[PDB]
Amino acid sequence: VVNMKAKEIIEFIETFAPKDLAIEGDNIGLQVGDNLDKEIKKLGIALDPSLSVIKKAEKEGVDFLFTHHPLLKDPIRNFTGVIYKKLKILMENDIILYSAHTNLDICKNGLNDALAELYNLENPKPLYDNGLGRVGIFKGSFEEFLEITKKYIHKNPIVVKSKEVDDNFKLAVLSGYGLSQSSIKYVAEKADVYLSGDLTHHSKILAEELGLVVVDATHYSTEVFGLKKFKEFLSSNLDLEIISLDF
Amino acid sequence: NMKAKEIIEFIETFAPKDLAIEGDNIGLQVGDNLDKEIKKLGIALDPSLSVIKKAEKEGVDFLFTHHPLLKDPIRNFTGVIYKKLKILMENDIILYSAHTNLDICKNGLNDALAELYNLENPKPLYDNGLGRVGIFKGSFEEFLEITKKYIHKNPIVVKSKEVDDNFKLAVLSGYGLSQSSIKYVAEKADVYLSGDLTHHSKILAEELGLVVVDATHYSTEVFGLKKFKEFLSSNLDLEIISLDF
Amino acid sequence: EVVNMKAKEIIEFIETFAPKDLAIEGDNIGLQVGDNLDKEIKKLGIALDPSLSVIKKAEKEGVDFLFTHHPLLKDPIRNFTGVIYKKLKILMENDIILYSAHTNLDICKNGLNDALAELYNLENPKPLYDNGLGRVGIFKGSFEEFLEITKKYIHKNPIVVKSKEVDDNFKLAVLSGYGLSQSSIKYVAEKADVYLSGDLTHHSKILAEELGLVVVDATHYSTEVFGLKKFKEFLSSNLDLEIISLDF
Amino acid sequence: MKAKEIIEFIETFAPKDLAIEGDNIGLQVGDNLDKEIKKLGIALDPSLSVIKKAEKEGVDFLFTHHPLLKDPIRNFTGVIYKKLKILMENDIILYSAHTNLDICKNGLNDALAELYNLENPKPLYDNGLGRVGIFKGSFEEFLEITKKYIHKNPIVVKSKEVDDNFKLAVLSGYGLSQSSIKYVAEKADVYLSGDLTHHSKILAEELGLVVVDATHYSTEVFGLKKFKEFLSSNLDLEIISLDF
Amino acid sequence: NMKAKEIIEFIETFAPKDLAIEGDNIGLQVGDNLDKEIKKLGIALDPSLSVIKKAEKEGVDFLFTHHPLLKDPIRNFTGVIYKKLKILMENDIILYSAHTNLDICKNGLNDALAELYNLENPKPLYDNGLGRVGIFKGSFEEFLEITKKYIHKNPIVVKSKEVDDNFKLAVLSGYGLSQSSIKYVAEKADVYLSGDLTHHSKILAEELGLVVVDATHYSTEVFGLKKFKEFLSSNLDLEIISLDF
Amino acid sequence: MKAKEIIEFIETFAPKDLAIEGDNIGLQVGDNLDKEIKKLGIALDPSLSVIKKAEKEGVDFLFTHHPLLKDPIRNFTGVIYKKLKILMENDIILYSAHTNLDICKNGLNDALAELYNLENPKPLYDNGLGRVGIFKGSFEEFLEITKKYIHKNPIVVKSKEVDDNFKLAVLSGYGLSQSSIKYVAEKADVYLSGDLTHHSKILAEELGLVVVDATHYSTEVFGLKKFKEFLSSNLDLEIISLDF
Ligand SMILES: [Fe+2]
Ligand SMILES: [Fe+2]
Ligand SMILES: [Fe+2]
Ligand SMILES: [Fe+2]
Ligand SMILES: [Fe+2]
Ligand SMILES: [Fe+2]
Ligand SMILES: [Fe+2]
Ligand SMILES: [Fe+2]
Ligand SMILES: [Fe+2]
Ligand SMILES: [Fe+2]
Ligand SMILES: [Fe+2]
Ligand SMILES: [Fe+2]
Repeated sequence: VVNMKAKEIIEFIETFAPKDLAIEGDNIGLQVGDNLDKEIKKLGIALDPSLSVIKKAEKEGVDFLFTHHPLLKDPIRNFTGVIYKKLKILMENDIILYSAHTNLDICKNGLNDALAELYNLENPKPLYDNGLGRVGIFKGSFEEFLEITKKYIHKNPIVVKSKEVDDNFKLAVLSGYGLSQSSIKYVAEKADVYLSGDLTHHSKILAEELGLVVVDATHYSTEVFGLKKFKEFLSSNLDLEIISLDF
Repeated sequence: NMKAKEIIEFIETFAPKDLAIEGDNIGLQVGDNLDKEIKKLGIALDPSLSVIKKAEKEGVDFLFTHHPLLKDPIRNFTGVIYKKLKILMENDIILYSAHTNLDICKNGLNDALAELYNLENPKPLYDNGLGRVGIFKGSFEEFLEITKKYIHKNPIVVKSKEVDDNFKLAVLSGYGLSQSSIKYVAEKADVYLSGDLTHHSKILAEELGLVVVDATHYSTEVFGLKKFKEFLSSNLDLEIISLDF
Repeated sequence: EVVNMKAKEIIEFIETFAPKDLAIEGDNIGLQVGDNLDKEIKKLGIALDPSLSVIKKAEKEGVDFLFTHHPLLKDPIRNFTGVIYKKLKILMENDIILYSAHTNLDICKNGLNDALAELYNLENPKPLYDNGLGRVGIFKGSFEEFLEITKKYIHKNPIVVKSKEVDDNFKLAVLSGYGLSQSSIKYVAEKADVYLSGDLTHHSKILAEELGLVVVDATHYSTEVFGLKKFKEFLSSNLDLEIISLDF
Repeated sequence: MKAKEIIEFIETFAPKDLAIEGDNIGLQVGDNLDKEIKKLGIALDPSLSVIKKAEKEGVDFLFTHHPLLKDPIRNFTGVIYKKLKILMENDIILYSAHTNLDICKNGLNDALAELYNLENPKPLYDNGLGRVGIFKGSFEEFLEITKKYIHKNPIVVKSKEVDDNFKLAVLSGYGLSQSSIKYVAEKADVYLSGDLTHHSKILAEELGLVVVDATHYSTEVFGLKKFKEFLSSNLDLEIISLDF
Repeated sequence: NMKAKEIIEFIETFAPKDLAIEGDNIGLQVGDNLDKEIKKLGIALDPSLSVIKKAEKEGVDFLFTHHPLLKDPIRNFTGVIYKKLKILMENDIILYSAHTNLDICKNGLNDALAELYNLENPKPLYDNGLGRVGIFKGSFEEFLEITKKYIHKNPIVVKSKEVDDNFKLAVLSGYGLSQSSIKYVAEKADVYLSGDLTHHSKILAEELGLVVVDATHYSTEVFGLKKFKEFLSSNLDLEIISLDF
Repeated sequence: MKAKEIIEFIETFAPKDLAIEGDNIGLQVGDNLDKEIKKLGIALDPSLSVIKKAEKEGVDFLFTHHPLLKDPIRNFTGVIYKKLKILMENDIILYSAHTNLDICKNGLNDALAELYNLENPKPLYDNGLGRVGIFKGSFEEFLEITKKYIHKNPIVVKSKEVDDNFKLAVLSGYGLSQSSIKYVAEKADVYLSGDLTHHSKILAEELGLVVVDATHYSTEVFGLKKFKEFLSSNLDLEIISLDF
């Protein structure tokens, strides 16, 4: 166990998930920070750079805060309320905030590959062109798929049973939010079952009409699974204390 | 009997089309002759394929839905939209929608929720006219039981903070739980009741200390829709059924 | 010798002649109205326009596959009333498939523009635009031998904007349908002496006069129907299938 | 009289605020508006031949209905070079009243409305274009008036039979776009305008709207002649027409 | 013994935020609690790094700047903006801005210039209400003498034409010498007083025969800012200093 | 020589494809390019007085660095009227090589780079504007070269102390925008350009970038004079300068 500098953590992460992989206009990289020669005693991993995560980072003496989601998607020019409180804590404690978003989704053994491997997808391919998600054939019954889901991801997934599903069906997976109306239409042409998160009403109705079976294992869980794999990957390779904050 | 235009004038008297949010696809969805004579009106939340199939089966002549058939325009007619239009057209079933104009109007879907909780001194939540906000004269757990009894028995409760009696309560029928809505409503109420909660919105409400209650998109509208159906039945000499509720 | 075909077989044959990739950007080609393409087809109807009367005539003649050059809609819609209601009703209750080959039929080999280029026997023909619309080449003859061919085979009374005297062996551009927009006039003025197309309007006439471009309006309809008949003769020769024309 | 005084007279008759948004009305080409004007020319189009003819007739003030340019430019070659050259070396002022002349009272559309003696006339569009009203007569008395005063051989799209005392809409110039056909079909039995094209013809047939194309040129020149005679009556000034 | 609400309310009384040009980033720039108690107010033209550093050294808790901290929004916090927010946040210094609303308001930055030259019948130069234009009751050389004495000792003068006495003078505090501004003002005045002249604007002014006087962006605003500072000091029981002037 | 031959020579030296964006380069005003040329005039700006001077000196081919118009127009009044009238009545060709003259080799930026003899010079931006390199010397010999050859009273924003053998970036014309300051601050210690404004000054101070404003005019005229000497050396043609 040893102290690392900020650059060295960043180059290691960017080796695993190159910034080249992020879809256009994704706010990846350094979120908050100035000096990358800052010395790091404690790396914190989180899904969200939420207020309570940042408070907890300060309480636990985190020096480098890694989050999957960027601090801001839409840019701002006034600093009040919640964003004031978050930046104040990060700045007063001089805590570095860094994010790997879609580049962590897409890269090999990333969040989507983690799901694809979990379901042991036969000859998996990118679901989208950019290329988010994985699609392939699940060599098993629908109910062995659900049991794997319940065991490793979320024990109470929402199932939109739009049609009967035969063994050896085509399965698409997308970590996080993949259940938009436009996504449903697209995936309906490519798979029998769609595993993702953040189901809403209109998407549910749409999936039923198209006969696409949708499984909502929550936005949180479908990502945290991969994040745990990512956290174990860092711990094995870096001589550095690493904790998780919101999982 | 009664003609289709006569059904439309009644609805548009209650919920004028001008009340609708800009570019909301309200009004006649599918139909040609409005002097068509109507013996059986059907009410639905969604103009879904199964709703439309069920309408044909039940001999519905006028299909009223809260949601429009299409939000985004199209120029090809294949797959699901082909089947839906084929059924409606071959049977000459009129499809008509009152969307946000039904949300906003007096005694509409939001007012229905506002009355249920008996909100003291109610006001529109947004300026365009969506949602209601007011004081709930009671404890948080009397609010929750009313929710469980009349709306949805298993609402997701994001308990961002302790809630004292006589708190500010905002209600929005349908989809009111976007990130933009959370930020806006956090400044106007202590508790926000709506539908279609997603992760980022949940996190955001927690940061802002807004208590959010997701009683589902479906249920928070169907409540008002049932009231609307009873209103139509009281005033129109016409067989009226509900299709997806 | 006369036989029923499935819709997909007809579509694949047409797309062999006029591949869908040949169509210019955002052109609404392909399946307009229909669902099941294993539908069996006894009667193919060809039309220029998917007009209300064309569709009525298709239903009256028991057409099962309706091919039109123009798409049903250029601009998308989200309400279905009036005329579009009547057209979709007829097509759907009768399960008539509506399918379109638009600019891909204009551009392809032996397509609508090639038909014109071939008619006028254009020496060393080239595409008029880069996307692939129109043909331009040398007309090996006088201007009035050009006019007589036009009057005999395309339209008996074409509008001629005589912007200048035209010498023999002139450059002739052809564009089936609507090629007489102001931007088109300016562009073609740099590439040809005479421009044969359809749908002339006032400002375009004035503009052609200023540039000295001779414009011949043989109508939108006729400059396309000529090629469409060739296309219909092509289908009739290759498919054992009853094929009629509806608006020509 | 000076150019500004002529301009002020025209803008009294057709105020510039009446023009639909982004219509390129007003001074097209010119510098000194205190210049004194000895010969005014009226034209439909500021075409090359119109401008050449203006210089030949010694016109110093050229009024056109259509603006010189709709689309702005930043290079000066070819035809636009020649037109600006002729106007500038001879100090000929080019001025346009476009849709404001269409919309204004006794303007181009009103001229048509008065010609057909439309009973209880109203503007066809909300912005101010076109007139619609009832024609107190048969369809063929409408045609006879058209053939006598506007165009001897108008294209008639007879989409349906027309009863006496029908609703007649008029729009001088180009009113036969697809969007216009759809809109006017809800307001009239017969539509008189110009510049018919194929798809618009088909659309009118489907909707049962009877369309009469008396050409873009003729439906405007009629009003322009009225406008020219109006100027001649009020201004002590030599006034000629150039393309009509 | 004054809190932030009261200072902000006072400023917005003088220069209402509604007077600001559309999408002008006025108001609270950096801050959270406005019940914070304020004993030392700092006034600055620019919220620059050195201004903010100087604010910390002088123990300023409320920092007022004419220019907003950011015009273009950002979503990353590194480099210079990191340093600035860090200083403001750990010291809990409130940053608040009155920009174009201070330019336009009565007795604001533009009116300050108009009074200085004693413009007869002054009127707003633009429709949004930036700048003042009126007649200068004097010669051009009395105008320059007032300029050199009170604004800037050596202003750039683009003498595009001779200027007669009792000429029309337009003034705009800050940056008013854009090419479009030159075209517009050329039609309304003989002489244009502003700041931040660039080449193309100089050339354009010469062609149009508009005499332009560049008394710098800095000086034409600081003049009004000094009036504003003295106004605050007269009305507020509070230590008030200037930072970059 | 014919006009096309001159254009062809210039475009050999500064190819039009080198220009950034839809930069309004090339033929500004003119029609016949088989015109034979009696006097070529070179100017920085196609200003009214430059054009007046061109007509006075009997220039028939007017070359300017800046285009006549950046934004397109559809009305021809006031100043643009006066400029076009003079050019058209005298049949004077107006032609511009703008950013293609900035970017090309031995162009305006290379001229500055050579003046300061930048060791190992490179393009400042990716499109190819400006040059950056090492100035083998102290800051005050950089200033002494600036005051003697470019402008006697340059504005110096001394954001920090400058060591010998520092990185110097040059951009002829307007390179002192806020976005440019931010970009260059990461690539150089000293930035030599023109058209400094307040916000850019403040920004340079925060970033520690030393900015030297030797005016928009002078930083380009330096290169333009070299370009004029090049044309004079290669073309048998009377060549004068108009605004420098
Ligand atoms: Fe996510
Ligand atoms: Fe993700
Ligand atoms: Fe809804
Ligand atoms: Fe709703
Ligand atoms: Fe066509
Ligand atoms: Fe075509
Ligand atoms: Fe017209
Ligand atoms: Fe007109
Ligand atoms: Fe300013
Ligand atoms: Fe200002
Ligand atoms: Fe330059
Ligand atoms: Fe320049």
